Amino acid sequence: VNQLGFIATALFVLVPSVFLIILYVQTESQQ
Amino acid sequence: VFALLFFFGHIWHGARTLFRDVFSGIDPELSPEQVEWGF
Amino acid sequence: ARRTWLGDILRPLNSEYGKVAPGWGTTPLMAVFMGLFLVFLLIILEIYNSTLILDGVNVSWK
Amino acid sequence: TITPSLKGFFIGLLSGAVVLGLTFAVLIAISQIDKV
Amino acid sequence: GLPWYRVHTVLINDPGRLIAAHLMHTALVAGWAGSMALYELATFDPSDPVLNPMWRQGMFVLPFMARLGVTGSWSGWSITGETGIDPGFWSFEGVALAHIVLSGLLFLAACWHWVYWDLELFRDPRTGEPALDLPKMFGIHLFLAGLLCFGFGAFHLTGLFGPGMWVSDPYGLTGSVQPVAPEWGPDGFNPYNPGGVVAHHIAAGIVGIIAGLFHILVRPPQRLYKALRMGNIETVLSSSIAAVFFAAFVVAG
Amino acid sequence: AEIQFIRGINEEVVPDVRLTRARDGSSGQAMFYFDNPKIVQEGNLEVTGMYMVDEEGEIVTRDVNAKFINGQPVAIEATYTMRSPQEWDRFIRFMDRYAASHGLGFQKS
Amino acid sequence: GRLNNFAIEPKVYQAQPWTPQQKVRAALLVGGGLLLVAGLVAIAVGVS
Amino acid sequence: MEPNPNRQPVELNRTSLYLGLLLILVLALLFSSYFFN
Amino acid sequence: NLWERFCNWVTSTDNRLYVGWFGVIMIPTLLAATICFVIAFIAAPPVDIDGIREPVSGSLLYGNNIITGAVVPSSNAIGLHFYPIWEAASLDEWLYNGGPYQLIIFHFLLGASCYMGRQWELSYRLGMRPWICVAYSAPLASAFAVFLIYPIGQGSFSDGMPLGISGTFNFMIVFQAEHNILMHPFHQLGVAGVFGGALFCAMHGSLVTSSLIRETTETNIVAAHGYFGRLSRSLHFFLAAWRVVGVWFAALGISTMAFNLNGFNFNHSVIDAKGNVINTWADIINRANLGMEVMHE
Amino acid sequence: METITYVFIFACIIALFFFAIFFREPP
Amino acid sequence: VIHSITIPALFIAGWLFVSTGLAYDVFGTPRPDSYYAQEQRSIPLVTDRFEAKQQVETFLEQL
Amino acid sequence: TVRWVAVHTLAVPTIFFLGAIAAMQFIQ
Amino acid sequence: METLKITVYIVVTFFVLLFVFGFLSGDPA
Amino acid sequence: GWFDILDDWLKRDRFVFVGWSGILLFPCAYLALGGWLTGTTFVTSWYTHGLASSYLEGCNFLTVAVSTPANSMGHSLLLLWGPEAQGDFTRWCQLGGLWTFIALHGAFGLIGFMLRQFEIARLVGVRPYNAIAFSAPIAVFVSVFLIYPLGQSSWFFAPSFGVAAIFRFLLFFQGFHNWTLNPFHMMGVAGVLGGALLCAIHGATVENTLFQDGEGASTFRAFNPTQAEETYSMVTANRFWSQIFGIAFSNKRWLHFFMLFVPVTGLWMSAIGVVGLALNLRSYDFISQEIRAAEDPEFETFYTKNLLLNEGIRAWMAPQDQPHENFVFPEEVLPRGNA
Ligand code: CLA
Ligand code: CLA
Ligand code: CLA
Ligand code: CLA
Ligand SMILES: CCCCCCCCCCCCCCCC(=O)O[C@H](COC(=O)CCCCCCCCCCCC)CO[C@@H]1O[C@@H](CO)[C@H](O)[C@H](O)[C@@H]1O
Ligand SMILES: CC(C)=CCC/C(C)=C/CC/C(C)=C/CC/C(C)=C\CC/C(C)=C/CC/C(C)=C/CC/C(C)=C/CC1=CC(=O)C(C)=C(C)C1=O
Ligand SMILES: CC1=C(/C=C/C(C)=C/C=C/C(C)=C/C=C/C=C(C)/C=C/C=C(C)/C=C/C2=C(C)CCCC2(C)C)C(C)(C)CCC1
Ligand SMILES: CC1=C(/C=C/C(C)=C/C=C/C(C)=C/C=C/C=C(C)/C=C/C=C(C)/C=C/C2=C(C)CCCC2(C)C)C(C)(C)CCC1
Ligand SMILES: CCCCCCCCCCCCO[C@@H]1O[C@H](CO)[C@@H](O[C@H]2O[C@H](CO)[C@@H](O)[C@H](O)[C@H]2O)[C@H](O)[C@H]1O
Ligand SMILES: [Cl-]
Ligand SMILES: [Fe+2]
Repeated sequence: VNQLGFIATALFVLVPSVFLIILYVQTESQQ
Repeated sequence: VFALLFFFGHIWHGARTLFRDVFSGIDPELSPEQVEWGF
Repeated sequence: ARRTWLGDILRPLNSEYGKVAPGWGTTPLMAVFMGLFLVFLLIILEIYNSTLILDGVNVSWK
Repeated sequence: TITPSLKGFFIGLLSGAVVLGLTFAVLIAISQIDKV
Repeated sequence: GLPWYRVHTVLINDPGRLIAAHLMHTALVAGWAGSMALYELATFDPSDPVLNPMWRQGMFVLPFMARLGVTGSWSGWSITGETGIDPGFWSFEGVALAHIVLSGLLFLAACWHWVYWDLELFRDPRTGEPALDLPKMFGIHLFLAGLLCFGFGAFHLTGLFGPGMWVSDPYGLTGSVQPVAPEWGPDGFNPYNPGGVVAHHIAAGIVGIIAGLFHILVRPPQRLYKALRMGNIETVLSSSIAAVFFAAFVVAG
Repeated sequence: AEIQFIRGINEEVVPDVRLTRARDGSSGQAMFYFDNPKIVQEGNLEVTGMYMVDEEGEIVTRDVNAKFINGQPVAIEATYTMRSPQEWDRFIRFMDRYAASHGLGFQKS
Repeated sequence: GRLNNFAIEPKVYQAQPWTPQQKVRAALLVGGGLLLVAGLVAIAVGVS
Repeated sequence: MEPNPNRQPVELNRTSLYLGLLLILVLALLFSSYFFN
Repeated sequence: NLWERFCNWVTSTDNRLYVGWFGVIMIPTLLAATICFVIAFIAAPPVDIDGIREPVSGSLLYGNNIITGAVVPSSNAIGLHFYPIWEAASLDEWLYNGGPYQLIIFHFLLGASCYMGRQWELSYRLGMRPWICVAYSAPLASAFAVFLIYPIGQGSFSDGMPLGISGTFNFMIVFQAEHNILMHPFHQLGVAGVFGGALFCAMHGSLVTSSLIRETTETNIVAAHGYFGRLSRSLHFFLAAWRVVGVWFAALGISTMAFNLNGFNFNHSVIDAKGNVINTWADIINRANLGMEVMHE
Repeated sequence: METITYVFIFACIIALFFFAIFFREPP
Repeated sequence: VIHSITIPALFIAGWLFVSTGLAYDVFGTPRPDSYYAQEQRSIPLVTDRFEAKQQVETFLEQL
Repeated sequence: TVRWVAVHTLAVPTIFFLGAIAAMQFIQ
Repeated sequence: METLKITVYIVVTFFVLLFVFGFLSGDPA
Repeated sequence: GWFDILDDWLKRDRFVFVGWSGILLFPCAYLALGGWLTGTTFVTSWYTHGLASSYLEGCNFLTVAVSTPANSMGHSLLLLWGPEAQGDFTRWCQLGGLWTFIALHGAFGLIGFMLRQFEIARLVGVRPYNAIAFSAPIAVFVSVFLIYPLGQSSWFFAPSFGVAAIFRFLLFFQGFHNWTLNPFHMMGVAGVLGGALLCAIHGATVENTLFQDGEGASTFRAFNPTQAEETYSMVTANRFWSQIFGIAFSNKRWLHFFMLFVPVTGLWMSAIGVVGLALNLRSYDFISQEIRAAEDPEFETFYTKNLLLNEGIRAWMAPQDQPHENFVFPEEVLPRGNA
């Protein structure tokens, strides 16, 4: 049981997805 | 693991280096300020 | 462009941008030096692999 | 001194150098013959 | 218009913003080294080096500090475990704060090189295009690398100006940082001989200085300039990635 | 004074050519545009490049790609680069020998 | 649509025969480097 | 003066966004068990 | 009057997704097996695959993760029996005996057969030839052999493949210890078909990407393939037909291992004149198979 | 917390399937 | 074009390699009566590295 | 000197090895 | 259990009869 | 005179192409294939492994193998002139030196083949995506046949160049490493299976949505490096798979980059996993699952059933697959399911 193993899963989900979402909503503004 | 991945990085970059004129479409030994003639 | 002080001090080094030697130049010297480095790398590998055992060279922690 | 291992390394180096010189000498002679 | 995997390639045609990106990357590596040293300095138990050494506690950056001569911290212990010494400034904390202020200085220089990008040093005076003299650049970089190789080997590891390196017995019982003499002869190619490492940095520093002076004075031939595509920055990256994966396989071995 | 796609066979369709030159009279290629050539129709052979035979030797253009519409090849567009004036004057000589024999405009801009 | 970026290589020209200006600097390179390496083997002896 | 004329824009269309989100989500579904252990 | 509004909505190819007449069966069965799979993967009681009272806890809420979780197959007490919920005495007796596995594999096998029918259906409505249907029949026959045919031959639904990542590995290990599948040649044709299919995929991909310059659509499709190689048109039929018949072969290979005509045991091939047995590489495999076979009681 | 992370990643995968089929990018 | 100088002398060269018992001597493969020694049920696995050749030719005197 | 080696480096030990394999069936 | 039995039987006859009816009858228009 | 005549002779048109890369490829490839054929025909495995693995000892095609060297050799190169065999070809064939011969020649032949792909693409004037797709079998060969024994005890724990020896290698990685539970392995399986699935679907739909079926089939001129991609319609296939699957390609370029991308990535991730398994850094157990197995002895998943099967594979295959350890396991310590 890892307490900080859930943080790894949340940092693995969020950090590339925030990059792709910022890249998409930043390219729809002026592509 | 890093040495094995850097082997693929070497393959990709040597292929991008030597094949520049087909990867780009513009030969590197021609000057880019080219005009035209017509025929 | 900016003509800084270090741009004027370090200029002679970024001056020959495509200056090549004509012909083959020093390529046979480079080829025999690459052959010497290949024989060197071989000797070092066969010393560590212990497939070249030398007098006074005991490849272990001793 | 010269060990049996060092002498066998010399045998292997001379046979590799030979094979590498013999292949390029045969290829250079065959390329100089068929010169179109 | 660029895809996500090609956004760094805007630094291909401008030698000063490439300096800025390389300076930032180096600020990142030095900041990791200081931070890793501080995090390992926090969670360390230097109270039993017999049955609780640093390889048992997961200390990864600690041994590369202690291998070159960093024994002892400012709190008053040692890796060997004598619990009172004066190491000076160069403790584990001293080199950690040194890499922290080095990371800050390289970040400030990365910011300067990113703002003041267009200099006369990167352009040719004839054309308007940016151009770098790579066949030369390898000579000045090889002269500097051979000068620091010879300096590190002939002055650090001999102990003429420095501590030694880590030398131990065949069983790892009595081992500390002692100055070791260079081994000339066939025993220097024994990998377990520490004298071969010193003899190696003296000799390879001299050969690196000779070859750096060779490129600073001799231009490349035309045949392998057009064959190995010199003048492109990407052949340098190709062959550097080759040398660095050869080197990573050697250090894993 | 001919143009071949398959060494031995000749191209009997005159290409639309658009010569280009660098300002330093050093480099420059020539975008060819064969509009419905005979190699496009039948043949069933294999092209190994655009071969430009002459009396002073031969000029090979490996950059040869054909355009397709709905499964049917209609046009073969090739491009040849120069990168040196000693091949530029060879190409202008092979061009004068071709435009004498087939009939071409040379409408210089 | 996707763009790329490649390197603009400098023009290949052959190296001319030198002058005194560059010949004396090549001489002050070689004669500097020979006595530099001649000092370095002396430091290599003095540390061994 | 000149603002370093090189700043080309970054595109990431919606089908690239879907493919990258699928890659990150199935990589987290694969490696979550090993991160939780 | 109202039926034709439905017969026009179903059969129309102007939809987002084509719900055919095969889709009328395909949608509720593949929804029922999906919702029961998500329920029986998250929350399901332990199931005894044997006839003893030690049950296998396969679900997520009973101490598993994504790798070790499974939907456990039916009990040995049931065998080849049809087990719906009304056949059981209670709901707990149904859940304890592996009834979700039978429910999921029957609706999945019915919905995948109607997926093959829906592929053929749309193809015929679009004016296309019937090959796609055929090529999807190779993983369909492979899924029919692993959920239905091997339980028919072995005589119980406990011998079917479990619906989990670690249950697939347990199925493979237990199958090799019983049948020696690695030396069975119909399996070796499956490995050659799957390896060659990945090979031809990467090779065919690389050879096209490198020889395709521009391609556009007006929105009359145009493509300018950079032709001319160095020193009929049946590349795609070979590209489909290599991996397909390879997977077909290994599907009917495990369908013949259902009836215990299994592999190749080169048991003591080589001998010595002193009544001594000299081992080979087959005896090491048969020595390992005795490892996993004895641990499976 | 351990189970609901798996169910959350699986539910985001199903929601991505819904946004990929019906909210697809027009040519 | 036509080439029939020596095809089937190579077939007898391959037959007399095995049938006379030369391939067992050239490639070091033991004869089917010559696997074990006359008294022991042990397999002669090489246990050393630089004594391995002397280990194999030490075993081959037991036959 | 020509592609006649394809028969001298790939057919000669092939015919030799098929002779060895055909001799190998008549053992014991 | 018979309240879930005749419910499932009604749905399976309802779908296989709709599949058979719509496959044959209603091919034009 | 010196160099351009040899360069123009090598790059000349012939039956086979032999460039500058052919001098590295063809001796190494010919000697690797020939050493495998003369090892499976004649060379035994009796002094290294204790097995009979040649046609001379009466084996079939499935049970022959040019086996790995003995465990006492370590990671020695086993040269013919080296200190182990010392010129003796009989003792070099007996000590397992043919394995290191075939392995080093397969390495340099794969190097020469990918250089041949770069050379032919540098001739034809195309982008060398085939040599980028050939980076994956080279990485699989380097991670399995070279890095895995170099991280283990010696060359003995390596695939021994046979069919049944390869099946023993798969069972060894199941028993001793739990290699099916590795996530890098799972990405390798998914890359290979998705590639074969992509291969079959792509072939099925190009052969279906052809431009000319058979009725007005004007047979146009076909070139081979288009790999017959003019002959089918993109719009009909996109209209099919947007309604069947709900997702479909609209590029002939991104589809074929996807076919390049999927099994090369799959094969590269399994290379990373075998490089980790060289140091026995495997993905054997889930720790909290071991704690839940130790807490109550009536807990059983399929993973804990798989661990007992790996224990059985280990303790029953171990006295014969590793005979240099001299394992004497009595019948009482061997794992049985009725115990
Ligand atoms: C010194 C090493 C080095 C350097 C300086 C480069 C630099 C470059 N690469 Mg190469 N490459 C390398 C090694 C390197 N590469 C290695 C080891 C591989 C195999 C992994 C590759 C494989 C590769 C491919 C396949 C491509 C490049 C491309 C490029 C160019 C654009 C890069 C970019 O915009 O990414 C932008 C990257 C991102 C926005 C995010 C990447 C996120 C990664 C995947 C995960 C996070 C990494 C983590 C932050 C870093 C820690 C690194 C450390 C552990 C090593 C650029 C010239 C591209 C190209 O040629 O353009 C024309 C291209 O297509 N590279
Ligand atoms: C699959 C292997 C492979 C492939 C296909 C390539 C391909 C390429 N290389 Mg890389 N390279 C490799 C591995 C490879 N390389 C290795 C392992 C190294 C050492 C770190 C390098 C170092 C390297 C450099 C420094 C450069 C290249 C470059 C190139 C490019 C031009 C061709 C060339 O120079 O070949 C090189 C030739 C070979 C790899 C063949 C080597 C054959 C050796 C000499 C045989 C030795 C036999 C040995 C002595 C036997 C003893 C064995 C021992 C164990 C007992 C091309 C992209 C150049 C480039 O990128 O230009 C833009 C470039 O500058 N390569
Ligand atoms: C008297 C002078 C002297 C002395 C005593 C030494 C002593 C040493 N040198 Mg140094 N050297 C010198 C002068 C000297 N050198 C000079 C003048 C140069 C030229 C500038 C060098 C350049 C040099 C290099 C390039 C290397 C050394 C290395 C070494 C060490 C060898 C022992 C070892 O651990 O190798 C271990 C390393 C090997 C046995 C080399 C392995 C070669 C590989 C197998 C080639 C193929 C790699 C390729 C990527 C493929 C791998 C595939 C794989 C994944 C399966 C030792 C400290 C080696 C070292 O750094 O070790 C840490 C090393 O790699 N030296
Ligand atoms: C690349 C080659 C190299 C490397 C990695 C090392 C590594 C090391 N050296 Mg050796 N050394 C070398 C070459 C090298 N040396 C050469 C060529 C010589 C002859 C000049 C020496 C002579 C030498 C001496 C005489 C000593 C060392 C010491 C050390 C250790 C402490 C220094 C440190 O971590 O600074 C890291 C540096 C940075 C991260 C750069 C920071 C720069 C900016 C401006 C920030 C400054 C921070 C800080 C506030 C300044 C410190 C003040 C200090 C001078 C008192 C470290 C293990 C010391 C030691 O024994 O410690 C136990 C010591 O006394 N070395
Ligand atoms: C629980 C675990 C689940 C694991 C994941 C399982 C789903 C895997 C599906 C296939 C992956 C993508 C393969 C095609 C790649 C591609 O590129 O397809 C793209 C759509 O991608 C996407 O929309 C990415 C999102 C995938 C959604 C999958 C929905 C599956 C339907 C389920 C219900 C069926 C009734 C569209 O094509 C391309 O899209 C662009 C890519 O640059 C370009 O425009 C190209 O030219 C081309 O048009
Ligand atoms: C919940 C549970 C039990 C398990 C979940 C955990 C999971 C799923 C773990 C696995 C994680 C994985 C898969 C990791 C591997 C990642 C990896 C290395 C590779 C992924 C490989 C991959 C992307 C495969 C997908 C291939 C695929 C489905 C392709 C379909 C594409 C398609 C529909 C093509 C149709 C198509 C074909 C055609 O020819 C033409 C012309 C047109 C127009 C078309 O549309
Ligand atoms: C995810 C992950 C990964 C990756 C990782 C990484 C890559 C990391 C990084 C990290 C890092 C990279 C870090 C860094 C840090 C840094 C820092 C922390 C810095 C700091 C600095 C400072 C603090 C400075 C300051 C200053 C200034 C500003 C100026 C001068 C003065 C002073 C000093 C004040 C891998 C996959 C591999 C593995 C797993 C996990
Ligand atoms: C090792 C070595 C070497 C090498 C050698 C070689 C290189 C050899 C070769 C060899 C070879 C090169 C061989 C070959 C062989 C072949 C074979 C063996 C074949 C066979 C065939 C068969 C058997 C057939 C079959 C079949 C089929 C396929 C199907 C149908 C039926 C039939 C039966 C017809 C040397 C000495 C140098 C050095 C040392 C080491
Ligand atoms: C159509 C599909 C319908 C599917 C229905 C289920 C979907 C949603 C399931 C989400 C899982 C939540 O399930 C809930 O998880 C928590 C853990 O956080 C469990 O809690 C369990 O573990 C926790 C640790 O966190 C312990 O403190 C607790 O003693 C134990 O019971 C609950 O017993 C369970 O009720
Ligand atoms: Cl079991
Ligand atoms: Fe295709």
